[PDB]
Amino acid sequence: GSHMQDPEQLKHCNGILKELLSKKHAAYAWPFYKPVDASALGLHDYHDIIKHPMDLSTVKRKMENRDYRDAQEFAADVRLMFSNCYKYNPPDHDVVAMARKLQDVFEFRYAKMP
Amino acid sequence: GSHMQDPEQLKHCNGILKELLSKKHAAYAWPFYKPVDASALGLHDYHDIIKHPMDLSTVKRKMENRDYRDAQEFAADVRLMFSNCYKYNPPDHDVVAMARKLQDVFEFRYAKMP
Ligand SMILES: Cn1c(=O)c2[nH]cnc2n(C)c1=O
Ligand SMILES: Cn1c(=O)c2[nH]cnc2n(C)c1=O
Ligand SMILES: Cn1c(=O)c2[nH]cnc2n(C)c1=O
Ligand SMILES: Cn1c(=O)c2[nH]cnc2n(C)c1=O
Repeated sequence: GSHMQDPEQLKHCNGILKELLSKKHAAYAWPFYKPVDASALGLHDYHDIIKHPMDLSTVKRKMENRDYRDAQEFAADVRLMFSNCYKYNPPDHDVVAMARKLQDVFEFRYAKMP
Repeated sequence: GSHMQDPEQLKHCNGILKELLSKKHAAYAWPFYKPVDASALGLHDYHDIIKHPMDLSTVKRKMENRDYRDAQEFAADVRLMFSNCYKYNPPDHDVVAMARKLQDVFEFRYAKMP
């Protein structure tokens, strides 16, 4: 059920999303900008292992289209994106190191929800 | 709607929970074992800042009582527990360092969901 706080909480989510896409974090956010192109990257098992792909451009489209009804729905998609990275790649992969840094940005600001 | 995979996914969640409570992680998991006793700790603003407290003993009770209907519901509570820590405490607090380590244990194993 919609709560009167949902629009303002979704604005905070949109602010987080803008930050995740901003130049400040680009050195470690770039793998998450667009859907994994598994074939182009030679990751021919990606879609067998990752049944629910997610990336920031998809989160952005869903925000713009008002798909997310509350902050929790938005956060679940962002976390799914990171979990897919942790599931698919070995834990010492540089993309995992980047995911952990970007997820720290996300989690600490999401925790500051007004 | 319940899916036939939900019992086995909740068993994986229960395994994660058991690991989070195990001696292997006790050096950094202990702050999360029981509800924050705000008055006893002198944290007299805790319940003004944290509107939804969560801790591992509460997650355990909810698992034992079949409160969680799927893995996503379980994960949201575990993540709420960590987010409360990130919200309430300064980011250099030792309890935050412990939360980040325990959350890494959680996220990497949750990502290995069968
Ligand atoms: C360093 N780096 C890369 O190595 C890379 N590869 C693809 N986009 C990239 N971007 C945006 C980037 O900043
Ligand atoms: C998200 N992601 C991955 O998980 C990954 N694994 C290997 N290359 C990868 N690339 C380029 C990527 O963007
Ligand atoms: C080190 N340490 C502590 O400092 C502590 N304080 C309360 N429980 C505690 N436990 C279980 C612990 O291991
Ligand atoms: C979870 N948590 C906290 O967030 C915290 N902040 C200060 N002491 C704290 N303690 C003992 C604690 O258990």
